Amino acid sequence: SGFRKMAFPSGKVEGCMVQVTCGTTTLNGLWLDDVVYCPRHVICTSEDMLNPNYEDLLIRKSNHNFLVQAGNVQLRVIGHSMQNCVLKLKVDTANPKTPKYKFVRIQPGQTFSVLACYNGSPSGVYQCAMRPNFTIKGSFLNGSCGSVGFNIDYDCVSFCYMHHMELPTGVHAGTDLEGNFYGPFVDRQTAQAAGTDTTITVNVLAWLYAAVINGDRWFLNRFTTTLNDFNLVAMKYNYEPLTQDHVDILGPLSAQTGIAVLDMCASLKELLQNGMNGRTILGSALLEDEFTPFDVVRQCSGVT
Amino acid sequence: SGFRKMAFPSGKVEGCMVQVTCGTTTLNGLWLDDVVYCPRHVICTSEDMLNPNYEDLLIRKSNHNFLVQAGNVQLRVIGHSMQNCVLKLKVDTANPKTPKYKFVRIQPGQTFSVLACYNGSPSGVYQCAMRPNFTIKGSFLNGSCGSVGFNIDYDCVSFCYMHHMELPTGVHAGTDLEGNFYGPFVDRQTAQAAGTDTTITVNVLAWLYAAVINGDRWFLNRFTTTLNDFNLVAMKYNYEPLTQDHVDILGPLSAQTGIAVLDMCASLKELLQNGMNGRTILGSALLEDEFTPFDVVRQCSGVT
Ligand SMILES: CC(C)N(C)c1ncnc2c1cnn2C
Ligand SMILES: CC(C)N(C)c1ncnc2c1cnn2C
Ligand SMILES: CC(C)N(C)c1ncnc2c1cnn2C
Ligand SMILES: CC(C)N(C)c1ncnc2c1cnn2C
Repeated sequence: SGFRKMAFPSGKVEGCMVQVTCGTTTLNGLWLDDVVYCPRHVICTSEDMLNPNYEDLLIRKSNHNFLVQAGNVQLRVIGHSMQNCVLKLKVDTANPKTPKYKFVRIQPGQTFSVLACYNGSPSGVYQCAMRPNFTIKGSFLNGSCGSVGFNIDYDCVSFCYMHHMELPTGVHAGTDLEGNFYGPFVDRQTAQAAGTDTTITVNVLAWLYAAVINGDRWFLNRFTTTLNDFNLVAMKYNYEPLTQDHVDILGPLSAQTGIAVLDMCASLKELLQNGMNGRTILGSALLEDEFTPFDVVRQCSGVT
Repeated sequence: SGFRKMAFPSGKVEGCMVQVTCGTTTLNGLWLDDVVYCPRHVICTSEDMLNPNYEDLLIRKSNHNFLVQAGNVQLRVIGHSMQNCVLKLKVDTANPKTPKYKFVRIQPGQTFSVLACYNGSPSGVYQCAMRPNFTIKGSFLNGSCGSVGFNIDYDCVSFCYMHHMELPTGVHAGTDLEGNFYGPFVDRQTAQAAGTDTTITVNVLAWLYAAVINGDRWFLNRFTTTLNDFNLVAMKYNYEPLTQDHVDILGPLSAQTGIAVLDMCASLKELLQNGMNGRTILGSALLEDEFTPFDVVRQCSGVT
């Protein structure tokens, strides 16, 4: 029993983190096989970031200008290329700790673990969600760029995020491992404002199922609702619309608990309308939306 | 910017987890040098746990009855002994991945990372605090016993917790790595109820400093207080008394922010008396107490 915001064990990813330095800029790279992946803004000064021409800046860079260090050992860079907003530095040594891996582009509402790193060295691990406005709410200081987000399926690491940018409102933007930003963000120090940070309704419902499984039940009520009625209330509270696809995904939790998805939606509707009245659910005073239904099943079943 | 509930990177600990089986009971062990540490209740049936005589039960166990598996490889048990509530299984192979390590007994209010494991295999990592009633609020299913809690100082792992027990109220009890329970708990399936789960005041204050550093400032007010006045209010709200030692520990955060510790205590006093009025601090609707002052400085400074 108990339900915690849980990250994947980080060891497989710790074995991939390296330091990348270009001139005066140091950040993190991801070493998989004989390629190191890092934000292309490693080539920029803070001055450059106001209006960078990355193709032009990259002409002035040679393989020997990219200093790649794996622990206290230097890697030899034998090639470099820009793909979207990442650089791929080809090194002469395959990472001997390369796990089975995939690159995946996740959807808003999907969760992942972040291994926050500085100078190629892991500092901490935490659990994030891709927000509906394609920001993440991370913990990233100067030097954390190139830190990655991932999921693990048994022994395969699915890398889904690389950290690039903090917006002026202190939320974070980054790319998949093909270098494509999530959402509309760019690697330039400019006016970029995030849209509405809506609540991931299907994840809240999953977490309410987790609450019932773990004995927090006070919010269960005598009501039901319909998707259309629920969505009228969701929309008023800046919740994502619930779809039949979401209902289908919640089916296993519904089955485990015997609480129909639409009955849980009616519980959630009352919590939105009435608030918590000073009560807590799984140690939270707000409705938690960074657990997916898969997360809840995984954690409630003890998957390794 | 941003402030997250962050665990230590788990890799050094992942390299120490093994499976221990005795008869029909499987749980986790910690393999350091040529010793595997596990809960002594591995030797119990669920029936045994009602009123176990561990010395008597252990007489019926030989080295060959303890099955220790490290990944898919069996370890040879060449000795076993009981120390308090843990078994030490001596194996014929030193763990080649043994990190620098220490065993430490932590104080209530100290935080640590837990690597939740099943069948010797890591499932997730999360951040815990030793509660003032010497329980922890973890996420532990059947099979998670022997999962460990730790801190890391650069390259040295300080192991502070091993999971033994869930109480009927769904909170958790365990031991240090010398096998001594935190608090009054015992490894028997009996009436054990936790005392008051008071709030760790010094940690709340640290987190309010983290909030100011990260731009959440709405709760700062025009007031100050004294330790004695603050403590009259703390006591009413089941907060731990704040001591001058706590004030001294908060000095670096006070210096960084320019907010006197007693001024932050007056902010906290108003939050206790007035509530959050539907507002949030660092994405929380309650006052978070599982960050120590050291945690806040570490995360705000990017220590690896
Ligand atoms: C970085 C993105 C484009 N990649 C490759 C992917 N994104 C989403 N689903 C995927 C892949 C690859 N396979 N599958 C099933
Ligand atoms: C209650 C019905 C009529 N409403 C408005 C909606 N229901 C489901 N998905 C929706 C909406 C609006 N946008 N999207 C994507
Ligand atoms: C398991 C407990 C008794 N151990 C050994 C410790 N507990 C607290 N502080 C400690 C140690 C060892 N050194 N230091 C400074
Ligand atoms: C305001 C004063 C008189 N009170 C009661 C206290 N102040 C500091 N530490 C305390 C207490 C009570 N217990 N403990 C450990």
